[PDB]
Amino acid sequence: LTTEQINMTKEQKEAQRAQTSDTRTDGTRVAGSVGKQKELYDQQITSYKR
Amino acid sequence: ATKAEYALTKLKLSNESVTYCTAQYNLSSMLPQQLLMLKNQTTQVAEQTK
Repeated sequence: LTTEQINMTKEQKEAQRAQTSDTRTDGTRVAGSVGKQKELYDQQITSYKR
Repeated sequence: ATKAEYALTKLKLSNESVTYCTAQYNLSSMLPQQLLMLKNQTTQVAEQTK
């Protein structure tokens, strides 16, 4: 169980890393759930301007 | 009274034999299992450090 929780804590850490920086630790883009929220925010800004 | 002390010493023999048997069982079958438990505990300590 302790080894499994070791594995889970890294995922929690990266999921909370996504709140400040775009890149995800090793150097990949955030691409799930959060990425769609950021895309929605960009689209909302453009729609406001239009 | 000296007649009775003889029987007391014989019963003490009878108890001494069981003391020997219990010590032998403890040496042969209980200690290695405790050693295995301690070996299992050290690795758990390492996992907690991780």
